[PDB]
Parts: sequence; C-alpha cells; structure tokens
Amino acid sequence: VRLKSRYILFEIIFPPTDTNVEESVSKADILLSHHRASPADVSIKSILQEIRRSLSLNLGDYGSAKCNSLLQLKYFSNKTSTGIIRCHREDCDLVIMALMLMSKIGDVDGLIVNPVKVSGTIKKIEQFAMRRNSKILNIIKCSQSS
Amino acid sequence: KKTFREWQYFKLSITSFDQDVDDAHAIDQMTWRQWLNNALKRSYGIFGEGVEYSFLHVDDKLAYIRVNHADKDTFSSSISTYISTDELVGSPLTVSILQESSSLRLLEVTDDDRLWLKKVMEEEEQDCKCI
Amino acid sequence: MLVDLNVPWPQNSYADKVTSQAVNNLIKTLSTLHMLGYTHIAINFTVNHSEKFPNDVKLLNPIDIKRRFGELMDRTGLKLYSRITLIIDDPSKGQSLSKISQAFDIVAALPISEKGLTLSTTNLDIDLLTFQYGSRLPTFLKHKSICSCVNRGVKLEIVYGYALRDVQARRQFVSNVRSVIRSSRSRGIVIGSGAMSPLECRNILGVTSLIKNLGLPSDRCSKAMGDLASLVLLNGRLRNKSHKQTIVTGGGSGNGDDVVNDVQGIDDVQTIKVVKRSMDAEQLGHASKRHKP
Amino acid sequence: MLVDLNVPWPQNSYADKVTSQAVNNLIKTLSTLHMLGYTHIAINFTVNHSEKFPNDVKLLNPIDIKRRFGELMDRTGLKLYSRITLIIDDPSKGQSLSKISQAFDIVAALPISEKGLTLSTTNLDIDLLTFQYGSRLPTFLKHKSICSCVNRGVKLEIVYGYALRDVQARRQFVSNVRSVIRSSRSRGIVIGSGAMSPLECRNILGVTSLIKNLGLPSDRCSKAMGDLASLVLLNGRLRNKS
Amino acid sequence: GSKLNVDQFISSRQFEVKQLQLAMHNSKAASSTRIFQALPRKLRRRTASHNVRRIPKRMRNRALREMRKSDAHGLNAKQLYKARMSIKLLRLASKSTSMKLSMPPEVTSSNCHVRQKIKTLKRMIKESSTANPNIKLLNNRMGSYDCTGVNELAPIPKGRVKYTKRQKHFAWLPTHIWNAKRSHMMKRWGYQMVWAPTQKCFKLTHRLGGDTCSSDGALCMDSSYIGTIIVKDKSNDSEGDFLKSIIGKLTAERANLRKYREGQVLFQGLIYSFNEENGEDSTKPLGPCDVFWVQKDTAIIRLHPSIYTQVFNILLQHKEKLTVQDCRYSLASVTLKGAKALESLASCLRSTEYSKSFEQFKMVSMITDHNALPQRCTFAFEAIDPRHLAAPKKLNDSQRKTVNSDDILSLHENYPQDEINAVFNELCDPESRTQSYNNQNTLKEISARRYKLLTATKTTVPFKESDDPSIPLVIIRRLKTRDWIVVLPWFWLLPLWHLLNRIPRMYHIGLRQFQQIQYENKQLYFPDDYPFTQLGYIENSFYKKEASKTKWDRKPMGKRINFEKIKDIHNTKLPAYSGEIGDFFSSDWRFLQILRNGIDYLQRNDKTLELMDGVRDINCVNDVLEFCKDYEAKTKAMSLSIEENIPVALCKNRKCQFRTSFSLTFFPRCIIAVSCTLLERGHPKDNARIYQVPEKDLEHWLQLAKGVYRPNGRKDHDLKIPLPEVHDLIGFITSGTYHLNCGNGMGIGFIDHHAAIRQPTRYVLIRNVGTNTYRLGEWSKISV
RNA sequence: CCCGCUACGGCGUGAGCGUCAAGGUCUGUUGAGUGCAAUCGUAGGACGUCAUUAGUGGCGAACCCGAUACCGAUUACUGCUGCUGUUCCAGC
RNA sequence: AGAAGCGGAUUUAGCUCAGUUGGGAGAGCGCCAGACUGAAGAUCUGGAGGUCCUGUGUUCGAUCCACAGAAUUCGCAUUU
Ligand SMILES: [Mg+2]
Ligand SMILES: [Mg+2]
Repeated sequence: VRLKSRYILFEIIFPPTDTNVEESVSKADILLSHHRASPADVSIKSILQEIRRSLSLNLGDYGSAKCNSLLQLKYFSNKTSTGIIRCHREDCDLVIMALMLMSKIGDVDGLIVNPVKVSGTIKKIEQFAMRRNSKILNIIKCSQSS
Repeated sequence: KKTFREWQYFKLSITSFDQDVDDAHAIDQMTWRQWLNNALKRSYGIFGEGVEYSFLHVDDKLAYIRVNHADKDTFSSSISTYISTDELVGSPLTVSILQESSSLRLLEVTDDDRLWLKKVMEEEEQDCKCI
Repeated sequence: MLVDLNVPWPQNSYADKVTSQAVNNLIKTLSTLHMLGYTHIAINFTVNHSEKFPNDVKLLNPIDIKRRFGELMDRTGLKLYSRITLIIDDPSKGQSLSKISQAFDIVAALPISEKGLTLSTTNLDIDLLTFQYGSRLPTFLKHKSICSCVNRGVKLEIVYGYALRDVQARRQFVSNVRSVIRSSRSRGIVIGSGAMSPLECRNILGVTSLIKNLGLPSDRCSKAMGDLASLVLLNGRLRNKSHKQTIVTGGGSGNGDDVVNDVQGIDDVQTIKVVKRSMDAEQLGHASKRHKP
Repeated sequence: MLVDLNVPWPQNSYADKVTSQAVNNLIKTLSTLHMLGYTHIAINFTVNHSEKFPNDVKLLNPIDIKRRFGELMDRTGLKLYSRITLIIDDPSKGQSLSKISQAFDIVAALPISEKGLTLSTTNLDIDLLTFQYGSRLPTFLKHKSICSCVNRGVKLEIVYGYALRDVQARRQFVSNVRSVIRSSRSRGIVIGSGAMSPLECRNILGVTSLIKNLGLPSDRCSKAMGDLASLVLLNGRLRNKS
Repeated sequence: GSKLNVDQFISSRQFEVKQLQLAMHNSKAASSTRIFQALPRKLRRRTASHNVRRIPKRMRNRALREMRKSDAHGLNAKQLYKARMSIKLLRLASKSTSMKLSMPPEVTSSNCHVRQKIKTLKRMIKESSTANPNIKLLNNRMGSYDCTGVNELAPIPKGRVKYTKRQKHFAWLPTHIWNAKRSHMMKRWGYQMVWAPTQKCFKLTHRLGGDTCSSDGALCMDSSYIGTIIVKDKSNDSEGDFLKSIIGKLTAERANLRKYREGQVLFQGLIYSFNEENGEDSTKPLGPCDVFWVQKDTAIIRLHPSIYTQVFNILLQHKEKLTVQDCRYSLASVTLKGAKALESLASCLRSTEYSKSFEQFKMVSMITDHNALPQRCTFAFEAIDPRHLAAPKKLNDSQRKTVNSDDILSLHENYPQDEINAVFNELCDPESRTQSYNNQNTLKEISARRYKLLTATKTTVPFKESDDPSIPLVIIRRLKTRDWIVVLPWFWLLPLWHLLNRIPRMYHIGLRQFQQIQYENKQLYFPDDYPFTQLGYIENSFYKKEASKTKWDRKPMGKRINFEKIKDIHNTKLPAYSGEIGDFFSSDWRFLQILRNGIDYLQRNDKTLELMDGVRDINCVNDVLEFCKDYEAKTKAMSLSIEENIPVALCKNRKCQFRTSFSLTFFPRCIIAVSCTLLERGHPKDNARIYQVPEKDLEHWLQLAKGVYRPNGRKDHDLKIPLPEVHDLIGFITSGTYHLNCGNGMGIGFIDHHAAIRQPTRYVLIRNVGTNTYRLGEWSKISV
C-alpha cells in the first residue's frame, strides 16, 4: 500500500524590466538575464507563507482546504531558485493555477513563476532537472566558447 | 448522437426559525444576490465567485438557481457550507436544498411562470437542434 | 431512513450542571431536525479518560430520555439514543468499561496518541472511531490496520458539523477527512452532524454534496446512511441491552416492533418487554391459514 | 511548438508617435515570451472602426517587422506576424476589407454591441472574434449566434493576459470566460497572451491549468493551441499569398 | 534580483547539479534495502534469506551479519515397507547400472511387478559373481546404452528405474529436469519440449539472440525434438544412383542440386509428400526439411516430429534396397544463436589432437560475426568429455590482433573433407557411438581425478589416449535461420549442455522465444506461420478455433468485444450480413478461396462485376457469401479432412506458369509469402485481414505515403478514410507482433499471385481484429 | 606473458589474456519495471444492463493494487454455470 | 504520509507485564475502602475490576496443543 501524490517543479524567473537600459539579443545572454539570482529573504517558510496567502486570497477557503491537505515544499534552495511542491493528483490543477497567479513576494516584487515539470515521483523530476540544467550548461558553454 | 448538458436547476428553500424574524424580516431580490456572492466569497475565491448563476421564479424565501453542470457540486457544496450572519437579519438562517434535476421537470404549484420558463428553454433548444 | 449519531450534549464534566437554556436549545434543534426530515438521532456525550468517575448505576446517565424526551417524543415521533465518546489520550489512568459500556447504547472513542489508537482497535469493544477533526490528527493511519478493524467491526466516523465552527478549522478538517477516506478504503465511513445549535443544520442533499466535494462518491454516501449507519446502531443496541449479540429481549412483530424502531415498547428499566398473548400453541397453525389475526 | 497571437503594439492612434521606451518594452516582453518558450509570435495592433483608414499601400502597417525585428528574427530564432483587431460597434465609416487583408495577415474584431455581433457574424470574413474580457459582458451570449459562426470557420479567442491586470477585473474575466466556454461548445477556443509588460507572461503548464479549471477540457485546449492556432495562421497566410 | 557574471553562473549551476546528484545518491543509499536486493533482477533468489549459499561469496559475509542482526516419522507396519521398497529399488538400480551390466527389458516396461524387479536385480549381481559369460556387460560406469534401431523406429527409451512410470505416456528430453527447473514446458507431442523461460525474456532474447547489433550474449535452444533419419545405399558400393532419385522424389528439383553434391552444405527447404499408387501422382505440401550429405552417398534428413513419423512411414513403404536408420534417442542437436555463441561454444570444448578443423573453428570463434562467413561452414572433430573442465574458462591465442576476409577466403579454399566426413561416418554408424562410451566416468570419478591432479600438481583434467572417452563433435551453420546447430549423441548432450550457460553470458530459449527469433529475422515457422500445408492448417485451425471459441463462450456478456454487432465495416453494407469477414477467429482460407473463385467466376461471366442484387445463379458478392455461410454451417456439423484449400505459388510460378462443370471450390488457389511493414501509425495483431489499395483512391494513398498532415507540425490520420468493398481481400496475417528491430509493425502475410501481378505498386492495406481502421504498408517477398 | 630502450629486480603502448581483492556501480530492467514508490486527463463511436412524461439519462463495478520471475493452496467481492438441502405455491 | 518484498519476536484486568504435567485464572501500578495523621504523602490491609485476539477441532477439561482468519512489532550498516 502507498500514496499516489504528485510533485511539481517550479522556478522563479525575474523579468528584466529596465526601460532606460538597453538589451542584448541572444539565447544564453537572456538566460543569464532571467536566471540572475534569488534575493536575500527567500526560504522555505517564506515561500510557503506567500503561497498560502495567495491560495487564500485567490482560491478561497474550501479550495484552500482541499489544497492544504498535502501542501508542502519538499526541496528548495535559494542558490538556484528551483523548488518542488508536493500535492495530490486531483488538486494538481489547483496547485498549478495557484502557482500561475503568484504576483509578488512581500519583500521583492517584479517576478514570475514558471511551473516546469509535474510527475508522480520526485526521483524522475530530479533526473529531468539535472538534464535540463545540463542543457542550460550546454547553451551557456556554446555562447561562451563563441 | 448524444446531448450536451447545458446547466442544471437547483431548488432552494430558506428554512428560517425564530418566528418573530420570519414575520418581521422580508428578503428582497438584491439580498439573494449579495448573500450568494458573500457565500461564494467566504468559502471560495474569485473562480468560485465567477460561477454562472441567475435568478428564476423567486418567491418568499424560495429560489430556483441554474448552475452549469461541470461545476454542479461546486455550487451545492458551498450552499450547505456558509451560514448567513450580520447581513440585515439578527439571527442566522438554515438552507434546505429540496430536489435536483437536469431534465426541467419539477412541479411546485400550477403557476404559469414555469410554462413561460419552459418556453424560453425550448426556444433555445430548437436553436441548438437546428443550428 | 436517516441517522444523525453525533449531536453533542452541553456538558463535559460531571461536576458541571446543565442549565435549562441548553436543554431548551437541544429541544429546538431536535424540532429543527424533525422539521425538514430525519429518522434517527443518537445524541453524544464527551468523557475524558482521566476524570474522577462516579461509582453509581442510576446516576451515570445525565440524559433523561424518559421524563423530558419522552414528552418530546409524543409531539415529535422520533427516538433518541445515548452514547459516550471516550477521549483517550495516555495509558496512565483508566476506568471500569463494563459499567460505562452497559450504561448507554453506543460506545465510541477519541484517540490523541499512538498506543491508545492501537489498543482501541485491538482490545477495546467500541462501536465507532472518531478522530479530532478540529485539531491535528494523532498519527497517519495504516491501510492494513484500519481494514482489519473494519473487518473486525468498528467503522470510522466523519463529523461534517465541525467545519461549520471556525474558518481555520476547515483546512484541518478536510486534511483529516481526505486521509480518513484514503486509509479507510471507503468501507467504514459513517457521517454525522456535530451541531450544538439549530442554526447549523443541513438537508440530505447538501450533506451528499459535501461528501461529493470531499472525495467520496454519492451512492456510497447514501448507502453509508442507509446500510452502514443503522447497522452500527444495531451493534451497540444488541450489545448493551442483550447479550453479546446472542439472545435479545426485543419483540419481533410484523412491521411495528423492532429492537431499533420500538424503544418505548421495551421496558428500559432492566431488560424486559411486556407483550400480550400473541402466541398460542393450541389452535394456531400456518400463518396463511389463520383467520383470527 | 506553440503559437502566441495576442501581444499588443503600444499605440492606439496613427497621430501618436511611439516613444523609445515602448519599443524597448515590446522587445523585453517578446524576449520574455521566447524565454518561457513559444515558437510563433503574432503581435497585435488596435484599430478603431470610427478611425479614418489611410489610402496608402506600404504605409498601412506601422509595425516594420523587417527593419526593427529583422535582426531579432535572425539572432533569437523566431518570427513575427502582423494582425489587426477591429473595435467595431456601429455600421458607419467602414465596410472596407479588400485592402486591409492584403497588407496584414490575421484580421480580428472586437464587438461590444448587440448589432455589432450580428454584423460581425454576417458580413465580416475575419479570422478571430475577440470580446472585452476586461469590461462587462455586452448583452448575452447565445448558442444561435455562436454556433452559426464557429461552423463557418471563425474562432473565439480568450485573452489570459487580461487577467493579471487588476483584482476586481478577475471576477468579470471569469464571468466572461465561463460564458464563452458554455456558449462555444468547447470547439472554437483559441487562447492568447495580452501582456503589455514582461512581468505578465506565463508558460504552457499554468495556462493549460487555468483554461482547464475555467471549463475547457485538456484534450480540446491542447488540440486547439496546436491545430486551430496553426490552422488560422495558414488561413491568414493563404489569404495573403493566394 | 541582480545580474551576475558568466563564470559564477556556470560554477553555481554546476555545483547545483553536483549537489542534486549527491542528494539522489544519498537518498538511494539511505533507502533501507537489503544486499539481497543488491543482486540484479535475473539473479535474485527468494530462498537466499533461508540459506546463504545463493548469495555471492563477497556478499555472504554481509548477509550473515545482517541475518544475525535481524534475528524418522510416524509410519505404520505397511507404509514403512512401502517406503523401503523404493529405497531398496533405487539402491539395487544404482549398483546394477554402476557395476558392470545393462538394463533388463522387464524393469523398463514396469507394468508387471516391483518384486520381480528386485529379484532380477538380485539375480544379475549373483550371475556376475558366479560367472563371466551370459552377461550383457556394458562399457562404462554411468548407465549409458545404445538406443539405436536399425530398419525400424526407435522405441520408448529405458532411462532411469526411479523415473520410469513418469515416462509412461510422453518421453523426455535428455535435459528434461534441468530445463524443468528453469522453464515452462507444454505437452503437445510425444516429447516434452520447453515453451517459455520462467523469467521474462521477450526483449532480452530479442536483443541478445536477435538480429540487433547490440547482442552481447548467447542463446541456447534444446532442439532434441527435431528428428533425423540416415539413409545409405546398400545396393552398390560405387556411386549413388538411387540417392539422387529418392531426393528428387521426396523433395522437388529445388534441393537436388549438383552444387549441394559438390560443396556438401546442409540445405533447409520445403518438402512435399508424394504418393504414387498406380500411374497417378498426388502431391500435398508437407512441411520443412533439412538435408545433409556425406560427399556422395549417405544422407541425414531432419525435420518436424509428426512430419518425421509421416516421412518415416513413406520411406518404410519403399525400403527395398537402401537401409534406413531411425535416430530418435541416439542423436540430437542444440541450437546456439547470437554474437558470442561461438566464443562460449569454443569455451565449452577443448582439443585432443592438433588438426585443421580446430584451427578453422578457433578462428571462426574470434570474429564475433555470422553472415560474413560463407554459406558452407560444417566443422567436425574429436573432443574431450566436457565434465573434465566443470568451470567457465575460455582459451584464446595471441593472433596479433588481426581479422580480415583474406584468412576467411583462405579457410574457404582449404577444407578438411576427410576428417570431418570420418566424424560423420562415426556418428552415423551405431558401432562407433557405442565405442564412444568405452571410458565414460561418473562425477565421483572425475572429482577423484581432479583431486589427484590437485595433489600431484591449474584447473583441468588431462587427456589419455587409452582411457578417456573421445567423442565425435559436429558444429554446422544453418543458413536461413541464421543460427549455429551442434549435434551429438543423446547421453553425451547433457555434459556438453550443463557447461554451456555457466559461461555468464548465455541464456536458454523457449519455443515461443524461438518463434520470436523466427519472427525477427523475417523467417517462417511450421506450427504457426505455415497455413498452406496439411498438418499446419489442421493443427493451427483446429487448436486456435477451439481455444478461441472456448474463450469466447467463457467470457460473460458485455465485457468482451462483441463480434455480432459492428457497424460501418465496409461500404454498401450487404443484406443478411452484419459481421466481419469469415469467422472472427483463426484464418479462414476456405472463405478466401471460395470468394476468390467467386470473383473469378464473375470475371469469366462478364467484364465487370455487379455489387449486389441446386446452387443459385451467381451474379454478385452476397450470393457467394451466403454459399460461404452455408458451407461453414455444414462443416460445423462434420469436420473437413478431405483435401487442402490453399497451396503456395512460389514453386508454381517458375515452371507450372500458375495456371488455374458447375464448380465453386474444386481447384485451389496459390499464394506467395510476403512480409509487410507498417508505414502508418499502428501495430498489427494475429489473424489480420489484408486488402488491396483502391484504384480510384490510389493517388490519396500515394499522397499519404509521401506526406499529408495538419498544419500543427505532427502527423495526422484523423481523416475520412475511404472504405473499399468486401471482395478486395487478398490475404491473412497469422503472426502479429510489434517489430522492435524496425520501430514499426511487421505482418507475415500470404497474398494471391494473380492479385500480386494486378497492382503495379506494392502498397497494401491491413485491418486488425474487431477494429474498423485501415493502415497502409509495403511488402517484401519472403523466399522461404 | 609477447614488442622497443636499458640490462640486478626497470620503463612506454596494445582500448590483448589469466588469477586475486575492493559496502566503486547494477534502470545488466521484465511484450509495466518503480525505487519519498509512474501506470494519466478528455472527446467521439460500438456493446451490455436498469429507469422513461418522445427518447433520452445513469452505470461497465466490488476486492484490490507490483517491486525478480514461476507455480500450488487460503482469504475479500460481483456475474455465469452444474449439483445438493430447506421453505412456499398447484396437476390429479 | 516515507511503500514493496524477507526473516525473528509477540497479543492475558484500565495500564505495564508474569505465568502454564493441561485441571486456581494472577502480581505491580491505578481506582475505591479500611488503617494511620491536626491534615497529607509514604508504609500496610481488604475489595471492586477478565472477549486470556477471534474461530474450528482434539480431550473428560483449554491462556497452554493442532489448524484457520486477523494482527502487534523489530531489524534490513538507521535517529527520518
Ligand atoms: Mg505487494
Ligand atoms: Mg506480498
């Protein structure tokens, strides 16, 4: 006997809103300009407290009651700004739509959230994340060598 | 070779005790909409507030509410969830959902508004069958 | 037929005395449950595990079905059962269970810790398992333990009236109920209304929609109120009045007298039921060949 | 491969000159679109029906994909299409389609009127119908006016970029989109991103979840976003070339 | 948010990848698993928790320490003697088969008494004690004898005294218990051959024994069921005059080549049963055949066991001059397949003499390739008993690391005919195979010899020309099935067979796995992929029809697919007919040939064919279909065993020019064998219908073959597929399995040659069972 | 162990072989093969059962769910089939 | 809420646990009462308190023995 809970990978991307500053047009350069850094006051509990407030103000209470049954952040590190949220397979739609409507953190505004990978296991999501980061290193190395 | 469910009717009956309140207070039509938006705002959010519902054949604490099929229970779980408080009535009220049907056939009184609603529905069903 | 088996009594300790306002409030909410429609009501009473219990026989029952509810019954036309939810937390202090069980009709439990939950399903003869839906769940239930407990008897119970109390409690309630439905394999689910007021009452078709939105199907919900609700009543009703489901003092008439349906026609003093001479060995043959009845 | 076809051009009237900040903002938001991952880009421009159309051939389009975006087309690895949404309310100062369809690629309309919906379904050979999801519903959507128009080939468009504007606008957005879903019979629904800033762009996984919870199934949504989008692109392309 | 440098970015992301990899490895290490689960899934032992000896010796110490961390009966007066009777019989049988002598026939039959067996085994020891003559004294210690029947068929073998009544109805393989511990067997014929391995080996045998390049292994099939006969000309000591005639009578002029006389290669082909009573010759398709010759005159012929009984009956009918030799329990071959099968086979054997065939086979064993070698590769030599080694070891010389085709041509020029054919003459004669058992030892004896070498002197037992059993050993290539078969005497096979898969890259084959191997190499199989022949049609049709009918009447109503009410099957749905073509089960070649003769009668009646409206006037399709349904309803009451219905065309097209009274089915219809590959989405299944491309819709299927799809970017087939008529059927796919070596679907079909010369293009559509979609494909001719 | 340099045991290559050791690895994994444990969502058509006010609506489940594979036996539920036992009702 | 598969141990009063030629159903703690103290604790005495996990069958008789159906719980180089 086991439980069939799905995990969702998300990444915090900062859009470079600079109206007076010029821009360079390339692939890995705009990957550098979007994958810059996470700010100082970002942790597991801060992202959980923000997403529960977004779940309250956006989806309500009983929808928040269905979502908050197994709403946990299993793995997150601020150095790469990628996180894995555990959820049910039925309310995965609700969790992804809550991840979409994330507007701003209470400390830092001007950011979007990208839900990338959903699977019922975390080990294949880690294997996909290593391969996706390997492809990012490939693009960076191709633009760095030439 | 099938029929798409357009929406579903819901038969509500506000059971109100404390007979002084039932004799004094009289719920008007705007209070129905305000209380249903408050009920869909307390337990649900914006997407639960944007549930399509209109008012049909409103009587004295008696309501027929049409709600789309794909969010049927999404309506009828919230109606049995929220309790009225602090909205122009001193006492809270109870809600009894009497019957549910998806085939237009309910018999309340021999009133003539139901035949008019059936004709309005058939004027759309003929356009759905032809076009 | 509908069974509402978790209506609470406004008393927690034996030292406290119930005022007349709470009794009139219970009369009004029983009139409310009679107004729209229900068939059976089993009122609940909370008992902690480490309290100082009285060594009495006719004072373990602060319910009084005979004097006040016997007067309410004639204008009502329903019946009331009495029950104890054992709030068992630690294996430190206990009780004499043979008196508390045989006092009322239904015996329930309320675990807080690990070992109590195991010894309740293992050794303690109860009828229903209730968890604290208002607070955090004690442990997360194993499938083969709950399945074996349902195969032994005792079913799990969901209190949909506890979500109507507060705003914050709804999230913990749904997080407990989805775990109960997951680990119970949808066999032992009995639902009840924990309302303290007539202002929190619901109808059958709204409670069915609540059970739909929680995660359990609709036909299985109505089957849980028809089959599963009235059988666990009969379990405790035969266990505490009669022997351990062996020989019953309940008269088997055609369609009016029953152990469940005919409570008032049974003398609730000790066991007995006074029935007139309906059985004559002299001149009564087959049922289809009689002429006097 | 995905098609995003509802990015607005920061200009409303031909008398207003586009500043240098708006061009950089459009470059930033289209690079944000390519960052999250999209193949086709069809940027939109708003034209009022009360506005007097110019009698020109090579000056109908103030977009200039070739001189400005022709470098980003080579560097980034995408392409741009041009399209016009027509804010039509009353049948006056108009009825010209043979010239605006040749210059631009996709012809869309924005009816807010009761007779405007009828004149859009009757005598406008357009590609997409757009409703104002920001403001209120015009009168009422019925199956009779929608089903006669979807079967002709015109698709109904939902703008998921207008939802990230205000808090109060989200309720009217859901009340409009669910009405479009129940009136559309889940067939002719093309969705697009109406973002004016790079802070309001999303990816396929969140938008699919949005349109799934608003009332369109997962088959029809993804099948639409691929097939119907890339079909109306060649509809505009064959109205141009042939 | 703040912009960072490039090197800091790639360093942080590389450290994050390293941290995620270390976290995944730490989670895999912190997951509480036993070292019992550390073994691969092929080698996992369930009883290894009980005793530690299943576990590898490196891991057994950890198994012992974690097992320590985790932690003469009542018998009556009669059944005691009933148990002691078996023990005394086993002891006396062991002593009798071990000491000097052979087996009496009364113990072999085992249908009279057991006390007579005890008295006979007591009497033989006393007769050996009191006298030297009157003893059928053997030549070895192990109970090996010579089960060779001259001029008659071989009877039920003697085997072992304990396992005798277990051989009462069906006989056994020499590796019966060994294969029984490791495989699933089915009882179909008089033997009990393997059917499928216990562990799942579909993709495993597909990749290791298949035609795929990544085939790092070896696959072994116990093919002792394939029966051989040896024929020699007794009439003349000179050149064989009657041999070429009897080969031209048994087979066609297809396997009677002068090239096969000169180069003496084995050929596998199609044999057909002849019958000449008085001035008339009736030929029926019989089955497969393997023919091999020794330089001019003596021949071994090996094939399917029921076909073996029929060929032996026909050969015993005309047995006037030549002497026949039945070999069912004295000679058998096993089949190796793969890339490293030759290396494991050369690992299993060693040399006893420096000869040329050893050098040829040792150079063949190193190239790790099959098809680069020529058509003839038939090597034979004398070798040692493989019980001397009892260890997985390979022997390879230096050879300067060079492999070219020049050395292969050099071995093709010089072929040692004399010694190889002398080994052939040793294996054909019953005297030399009996002389081979003159020094067979017990496992105790070879263990004692290994102990003597360990005491005196390496892991070997040396060869002695006086007292060691030099065996004949023959390894030959089989061409079309792409596999190496090695033949050996019956009691010698198991000492060779046990040492084979102790090489750690060698697995065993089941009969379903052999069918998969024949399916992968575009080859054919006799019980399944031969419907044209008599026995194949009878067995396939009867067993699959009865099995599928039992399964169909076995399933309840409303859970299985309902064959009776299927709408939209063909255009212009014909009256009194709502179901699928023929019966829904196994291939109705009778229906196909009656419909083909009906369309032929319509073409002979008029230039065009009409669609719809004692034998009624045939003018359209449904009059033929009602006659088909009536003939099926008549043959459901009485079974058909009169004649065949569909022969092949590939023997008829070359010479007979495929030339074809109120007749509807007297003259049968001939077919060619095709293999069609799916170009459209989908996979075929068993009993699949094969239809023509329509001539009005040919350009549409040509456009679908080139390309047409929706403007999204991915392939589209959700279009209005035009339905052709009912009579456009041309064939049946018997074997349908998703072909993994191509990435598409393969279907082995059989189409009419007249229909094949109708279309100018090879584009032919397929339709599955109970599925109303049509899938185009292209066929290639199977020349088997 | 063979080749070249050097000559007291030495050194450099063969994507060579044999033995020994190592909690370095085992997706070396199986017409499903996971290991914080995937086995999905939707639309259309065919069939079965049940209820209808005009002809359609609901349902295809219950038990349960791999972790190396095999087979025997036991236990939980639905439907079909044969036998047996009991009760009730008549043909004379 | 960290499965799956393997071995060992085990269920007896409210609790923690003994115990058994197979013939009595128990100890400590807890509850109540007695004794004692100005009062209370400790000590001491007595009483109340049983589904021996459930079922079959063996026997003259089951906590024990045999079988069947549940499970409790540890270990898998761990403190998640
Ligand atoms: Mg399991
Ligand atoms: Mg198991």
